[PDB]
Amino acid sequence: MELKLIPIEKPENLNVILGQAHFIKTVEDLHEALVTAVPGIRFGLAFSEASGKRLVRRSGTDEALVELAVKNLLNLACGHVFLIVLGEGFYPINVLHAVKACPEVVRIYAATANPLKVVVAEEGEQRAILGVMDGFTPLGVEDEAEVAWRKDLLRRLGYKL
Amino acid sequence: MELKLIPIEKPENLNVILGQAHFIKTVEDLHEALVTAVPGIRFGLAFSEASGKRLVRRSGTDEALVELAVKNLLNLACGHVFLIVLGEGFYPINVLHAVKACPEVVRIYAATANPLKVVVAEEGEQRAILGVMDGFTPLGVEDEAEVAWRKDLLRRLGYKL
Amino acid sequence: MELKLIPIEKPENLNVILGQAHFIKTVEDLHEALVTAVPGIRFGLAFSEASGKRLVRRSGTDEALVELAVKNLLNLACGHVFLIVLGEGFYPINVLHAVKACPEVVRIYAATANPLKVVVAEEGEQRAILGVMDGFTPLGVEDEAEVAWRKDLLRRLGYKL
Amino acid sequence: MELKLIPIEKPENLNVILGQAHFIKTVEDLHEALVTAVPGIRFGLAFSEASGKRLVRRSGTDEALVELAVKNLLNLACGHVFLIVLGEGFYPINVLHAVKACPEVVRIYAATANPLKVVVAEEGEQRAILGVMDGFTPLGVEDEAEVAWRKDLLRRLGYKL
Amino acid sequence: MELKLIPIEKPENLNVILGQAHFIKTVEDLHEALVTAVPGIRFGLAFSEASGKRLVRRSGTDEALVELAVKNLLNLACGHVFLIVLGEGFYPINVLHAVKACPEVVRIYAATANPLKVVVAEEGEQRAILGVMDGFTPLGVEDEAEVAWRKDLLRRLGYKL
Amino acid sequence: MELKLIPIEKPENLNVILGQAHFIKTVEDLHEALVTAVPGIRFGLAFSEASGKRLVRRSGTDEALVELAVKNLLNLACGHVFLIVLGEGFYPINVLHAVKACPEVVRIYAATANPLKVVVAEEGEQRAILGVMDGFTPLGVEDEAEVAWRKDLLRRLGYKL
Repeated sequence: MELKLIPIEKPENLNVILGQAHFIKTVEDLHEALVTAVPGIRFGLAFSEASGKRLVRRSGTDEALVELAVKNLLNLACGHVFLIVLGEGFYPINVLHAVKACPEVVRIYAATANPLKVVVAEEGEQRAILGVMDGFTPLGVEDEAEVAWRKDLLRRLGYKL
Repeated sequence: MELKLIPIEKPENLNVILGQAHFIKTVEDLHEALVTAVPGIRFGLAFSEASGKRLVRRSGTDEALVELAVKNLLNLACGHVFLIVLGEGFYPINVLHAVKACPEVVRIYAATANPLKVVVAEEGEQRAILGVMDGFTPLGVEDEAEVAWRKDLLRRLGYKL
Repeated sequence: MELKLIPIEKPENLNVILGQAHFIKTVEDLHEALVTAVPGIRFGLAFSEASGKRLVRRSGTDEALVELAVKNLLNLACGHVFLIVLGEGFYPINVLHAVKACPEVVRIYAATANPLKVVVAEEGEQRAILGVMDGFTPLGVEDEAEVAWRKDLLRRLGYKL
Repeated sequence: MELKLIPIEKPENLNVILGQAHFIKTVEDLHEALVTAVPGIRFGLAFSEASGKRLVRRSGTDEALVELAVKNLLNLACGHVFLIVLGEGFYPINVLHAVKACPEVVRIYAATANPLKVVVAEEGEQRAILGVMDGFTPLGVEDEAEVAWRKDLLRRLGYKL
Repeated sequence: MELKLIPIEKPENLNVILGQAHFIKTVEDLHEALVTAVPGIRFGLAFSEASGKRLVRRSGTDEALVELAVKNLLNLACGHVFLIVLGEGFYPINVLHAVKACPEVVRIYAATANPLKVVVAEEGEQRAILGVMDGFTPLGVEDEAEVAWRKDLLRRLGYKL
Repeated sequence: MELKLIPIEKPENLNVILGQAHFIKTVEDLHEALVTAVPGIRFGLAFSEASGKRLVRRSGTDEALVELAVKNLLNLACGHVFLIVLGEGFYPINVLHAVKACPEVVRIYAATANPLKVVVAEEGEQRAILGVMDGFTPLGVEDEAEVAWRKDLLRRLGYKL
């Protein structure tokens, strides 16, 4: 067995959702969950079939995003992993409810717009995702000014009243 | 600390759901969640108590399946992990909702019928599940003909109209 | 890349919930989810901002609980990880529903009162949580007397009728 | 405006789920939710399109059940109401989660195997479901022997341990 | 058929949750859901069995509250209705998630601390809950000072930051 | 007591969600749930406070939509009812998950883009919503050609593959 670190290649600030699913119906169900959750949502979805034909499956509403999802899943090469790439202006908070609720979804490793690397283990014709390096290590702790800043930020973004 | 690879023993046609929980009530709650979700469901369930007597706990509607869940948990030897072995014809899409919603369940590592191996870390009398190798690596990417084939499959199975 | 084992410090009787989220709104949303779930709940919450100023963000009801959450999270030093430390008498089964449903929450690594150690991977200015050592390995399998004990236990605690 | 009482007819041992939804996608979504929840489930589903051509829509896995669902819905004649008739051995507790979570479902009026009558208000070419007469009025309050009886029943059925 | 207006008897300091369920397991499941949601919760639960012996079923952690729940159900006399009376300091927001998710629960008519009256329709030995008069009619529309106050109130109570 | 029929004012290109909630936190919680669910969502929200100041509370991202929601609630005058008016292009299927999950939300009466009327009961200074006339009665049942039509429609719309 060997460990590897695989960076996810994507434009800066682009949001992705990396998870684990099962059953071929994962593709149609997640595509449907996403378009039902947000009108006009632009995304790309890829799912790594882990048996039978063992083909990476894809679906989406934006070819640029579908390409990113597929190419990255080919690099990861992990059975049953899925990757959703969201277009600009679309966020994981808008759709995580639908991903979590999908009957084929088992778990979600990460949802983020930060640079990310995936820790994987490999043995024979199998690979496992061990974790995700999401963004960077902390540089300190917020002071009163920073506490006021994040509270105020959410109000200006329209997320808090 | 040492890293180990533990294969999960199970008949190829059976599905297993491996996860993390806490509190002894995990056993009765999951058993109840399963029988409430699917009528006549056959399964075996085991939970690894991580303190006190530190005993593997089990419950089920099929003795052979219960034994299989317990045997695998003894090999995994990870505190607070649980394993459900579903009988033939019962699938994770039928019950993941109930497992996800169980108050004691923290997360699910895998739900699958594919060959499964678990990466674990060990230190002293403690073990951690780091990830799972679920099925195999991708052999390629589907083309439109294959997309048509998987759509056809779901309609023939009655999952899509 | 290097693997490390990080122990969690806290009184024996306190429960902690360790997970992965994203977006700064994680703090207010989780704080609100907790106080909405249980009246008079006491806790400390910390979230590791993984971009920008990269500051650990915190919120809570008692200074001692907040210190525990922040102190441990700083030791873990993993982007987008969050840690909730529950005060005496408040349990994960009481609030996991609200944590799982939080739109910023991606997954939960562990919920426990047992001694806990976290397996992490580090590369440059990034770290990833690979897994958790929750409590200890199993010493055996429950027999009939122990099955009876755990069933009776739940009735005496008032969790089962 | 006038009030009417509409009986819902079905085989004594079968369960019906009567609710309110919207959007034509209600039919395929509920059919899929049902077959995904329970393997081999037999049911009949009907939905009353409230605008456009105003046609009762239907789908299912059993002709007799689909016919029953449509006939009952035609008698109800209420825009956006849906009715599911479950085959023998399939219960609302097995599928309510999926009906509740369906994006088109607004609410559920009843889920029962009891004699059922629906109170409706009518005005012009519009009708509203005001409530349901589900079974009969109480004849008294259980004493402890009856408590013991209902507890024993659930243990005999395998719903409680 | 006749319409009746039935006032709910409840101390001004208590909250109630009135809903519709089915199957005898409603009693143990809802009691379990409440005690799992909030530690030390005080409540009374009653459920109107609508077939068989047709007995009001009861369970709870406070005898006075259980009796009040039963008294109200005897007055309402509606098949399959359930009533939870919450003790002082325990609120519906703390437990509605568990009530909504209970597999036997079909819907919830009301959750409130306000004076409540139930509109019912009666025909033979059957009754239907048509709606609830929850509190009083509006006296106007909030101005900016009132918006500011309702926001400040939630911050002083600790529900918002 | 008297029954009344109250029409809901709603331009044809808009959708509404009418429901029942409780507690003043309903306003901020629902507004937050909506903006977290869909980016840039345009809506108006009104809530009929049924205690204390008894004011129709208002919040939203579009002044005209907010005013429409408020106007309708002044006409309905039912304690604890809430109304969300969605701007053109935003649909109930996009947000019902968030409304259902809101801790203050008890139930949803209707979600629709069709003409709506509300049946209400009035006694003293209280009113109860008894039901909703959502759209119209059925004109018939779909035949095979119409089934084919509704299936085709969803594929053209991109909701089904």
